[PDB]
Amino acid sequence: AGNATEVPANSTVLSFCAFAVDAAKAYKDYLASGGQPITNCVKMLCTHTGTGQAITVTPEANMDQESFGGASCCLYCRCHIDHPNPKGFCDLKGKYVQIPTTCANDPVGFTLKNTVCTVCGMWKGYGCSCD
Amino acid sequence: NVTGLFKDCSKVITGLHPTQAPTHLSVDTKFKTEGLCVDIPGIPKDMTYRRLISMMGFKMNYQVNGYPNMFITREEAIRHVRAWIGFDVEGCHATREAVGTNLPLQLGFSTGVNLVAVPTGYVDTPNNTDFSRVSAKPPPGDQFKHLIPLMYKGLPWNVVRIKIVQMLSDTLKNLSDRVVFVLWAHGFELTSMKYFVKIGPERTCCLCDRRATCFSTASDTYACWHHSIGFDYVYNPFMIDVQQWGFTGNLQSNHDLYCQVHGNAHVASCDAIMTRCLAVHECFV
Ligand SMILES: COc1ccccc1C(N)=O
Ligand SMILES: [Mg+2]
Ligand SMILES: [Zn+2]
Ligand SMILES: [Zn+2]
Ligand SMILES: [Zn+2]
Ligand SMILES: [Zn+2]
Repeated sequence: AGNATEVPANSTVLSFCAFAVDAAKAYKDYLASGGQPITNCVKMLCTHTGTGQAITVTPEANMDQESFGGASCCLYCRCHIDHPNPKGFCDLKGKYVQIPTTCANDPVGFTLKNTVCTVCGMWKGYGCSCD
Repeated sequence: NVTGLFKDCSKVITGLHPTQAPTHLSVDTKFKTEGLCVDIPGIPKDMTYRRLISMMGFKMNYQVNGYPNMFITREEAIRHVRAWIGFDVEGCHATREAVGTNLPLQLGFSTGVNLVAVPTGYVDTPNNTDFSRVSAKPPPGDQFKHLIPLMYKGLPWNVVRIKIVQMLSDTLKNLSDRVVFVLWAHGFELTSMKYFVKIGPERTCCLCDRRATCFSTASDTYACWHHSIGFDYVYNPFMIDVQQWGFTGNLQSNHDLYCQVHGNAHVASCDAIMTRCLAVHECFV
């Protein structure tokens, strides 16, 4: 009974991160040790005529980005572990995340390492025009 | 190819909305096209779901610099025979709002200890994963009729894991700087370990130079077996699956070839005693 959600390629990385005290550090260390990035993400078929904002209610990928469903880009959602904010809720789940195409091979790692500018809504270092 | 790890055990007929689905596989079929997914304005998110996620199928075979391996070789286990603690879990089946996974019910150790837990599970919601009590029923067998009263004699997991850390500390403080769980068909025991084990790099105790065997969520601190009072997590444990050593039949039949003093009372601690006993006989004779 039941319906699978995962593929064998993710078993090792998700098992390792699901048991860690610091899951974020465990994933970064996993990637640094040559481990393959988490796959099976929700990549969207979109027009690529979007605003380019990082986290949105609809896919907003531009020509230099890829749109993904937010829960599939969140390490905590993928591992079914506690979210690190005090309220215990997710900031990606329920939204769409725009990842630069050059980083689309690892959308979970991209959202773990990067921050969104709270003024322009673009990723810091990848679209945020202001200083 | 798919795995049973994180299998959705809910009875909801539809898949998830692209923004709520953890994976492409779990996205509802309505949204799938050309190997990708599409957003369909007008089809809303589900804001009230409670989906039980299966913790059966963990694979602890990672190779990460600075992180020790959980599963050790037979020769490394022999060197640490003082750290051996047999471990077995009898479980119950998820029921009513979910079906397809087992939940820890009786946790037995080679120390004679049996700890009963409230049937608890990992439930995906629109905001997070809620670690909470779930409906459950004992396995339908007559050899599992002793589990029916246990469905109401369980303790919440925050209490259960404190007892495990306490029992392991009392038993191992003057014997070892580690714990080696001796298992037989480790799958479900490894699932149970998700409820009381934390892993990471090798750390030292906060009150001494001994390596850390415990972790505290309340203080974000690490401790050895001597200074673990109030600690809730077993930190960096080791383990081995005796069943994988070429044995043909079940645990009891292989145990009974070398030993006649550990009868089967059918409880989790008896299987844990038999597992450690078999490991000692096979390894040192
Ligand atoms: C400390 O080892 C023990 C001592 C007495 C009874 C059982 C055990 C054990 N670990 O299985
Ligand atoms: Mg058993
Ligand atoms: Zn999340
Ligand atoms: Zn900005
Ligand atoms: Zn200490
Ligand atoms: Zn015996």
